[PDB]
Amino acid sequence: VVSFIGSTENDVGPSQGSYSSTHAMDNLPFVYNTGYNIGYQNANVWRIGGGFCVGLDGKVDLPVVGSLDGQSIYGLTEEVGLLIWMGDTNYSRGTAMSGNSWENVFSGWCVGNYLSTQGLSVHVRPVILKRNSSAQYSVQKTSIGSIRMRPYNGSSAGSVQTTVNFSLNPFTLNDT
Ligand SMILES: CC(=O)N[C@H]1[C@H](O[C@H]2[C@@H](O)[C@H](O)[C@@H](CO)O[C@H]2O)O[C@H](CO)[C@@H](O)[C@@H]1O
Ligand code: NI
Repeated sequence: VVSFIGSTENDVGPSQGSYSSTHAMDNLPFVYNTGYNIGYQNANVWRIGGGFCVGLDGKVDLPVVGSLDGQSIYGLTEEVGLLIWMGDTNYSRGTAMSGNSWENVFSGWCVGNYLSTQGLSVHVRPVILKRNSSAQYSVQKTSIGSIRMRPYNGSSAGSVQTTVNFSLNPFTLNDT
């Protein structure tokens, strides 16, 4: 079966992270490719065992202000939005998020007759929407959304906690 073993509120990105870019923000919107640097990752959010089957759904609560290659650009301020990925523990397995409804972000797996864990990951990349004369862009603490576990194939959470939340740590972007 399954148990919750992670934290309910989770911060994405390092407190007061500084993200600079040498590319020219020539055409907007401009994506800051900060890789997986602005993220949260935890291999052990639920413990599971004995044929248990679980995937992950994700939801972004930020307003959609556009899209980039079919993925929603979620707005933070008039100047800065975000591309968002949520999914299984590995950052590389992140699912690009669109819209504001619950979306399947990890197809899932079944644990055999052993005990193991289900984890998750969230990462984002800043997007320059509107220019700033200072060439510096600031964002304060902000709620992003949530991820929940999805028991399937008979399995069920029961009264176990299903959902965790994510907050963006404030950061500053330097247009270098
Ligand atoms: C890696 C970890 O600590 N937990 C993973 C989990 O991994 C399992 C199993 O799937 C994997 O085959 C073996 C290594 O060969 O390790 C076990 O512990 O896999 C799930 C789904 O990918 C992750 O959510 C979890 O973080
Ligand atoms: Ni380039």
